[PDB]
Amino acid sequence: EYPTVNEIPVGEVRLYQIADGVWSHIATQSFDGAVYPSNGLIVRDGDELLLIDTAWGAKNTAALLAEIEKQIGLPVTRAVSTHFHDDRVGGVDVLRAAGVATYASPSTRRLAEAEGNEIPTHSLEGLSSSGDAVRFGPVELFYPGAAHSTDNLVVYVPSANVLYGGCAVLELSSTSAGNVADADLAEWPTSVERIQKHYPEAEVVIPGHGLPGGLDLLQHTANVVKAHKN
Ligand code: NA
Ligand code: NA
Ligand SMILES: [Zn+2]
Repeated sequence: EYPTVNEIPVGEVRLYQIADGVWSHIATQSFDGAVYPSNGLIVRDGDELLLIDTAWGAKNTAALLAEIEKQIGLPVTRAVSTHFHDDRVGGVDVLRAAGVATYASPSTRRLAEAEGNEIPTHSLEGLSSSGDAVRFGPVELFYPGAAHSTDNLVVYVPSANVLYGGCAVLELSSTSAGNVADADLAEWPTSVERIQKHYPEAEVVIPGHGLPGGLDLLQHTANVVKAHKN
């Protein structure tokens, strides 16, 4: 019953409970004439919530906050963007205006600025080298190395064994790595291997787009990217 574009009209947001205090948020995007669902994460921390990634753009992200208040009824106090592309930082201004403290690595913030995208307010230090990990409220942030982008982060929820990969992880039904304009195809399989090695106890893996599954999404991702590199 994980929602797809056939269940979410363009511009709508849904939540899906993955585990106690862990949800994905799913929003249908329209981009370059294609329509597709994008995932992010919500994690409970006491009586507050941590948000991972926006819903792409001001209107979608406002709709996300509305859906969270309806379904969960706890305030979002902090948000993290997993890389600099407009789909993951677009909407940060809505978050910030709503009182959410927004975060990203310094690399993500620089790249977003240089692109003319919205820029998270706060820097996350300690994530500049492959294998680097930092605790942030109820999650661990991990920099696996360059993959979909050079700055991409993944997020682990230790209490629930849930890994959110952002666009560095592909769904099982995927046959291509998607937009690779800012990707490092040579490094990406190695970066996935770091994730595999560091989180061998992950039970649920959530890709940037599409259906969650188990740890096999990681090996599948490496395989697709390697086959792409042809
Ligand atoms: Na969109
Ligand atoms: Na962008
Ligand atoms: Zn991207």
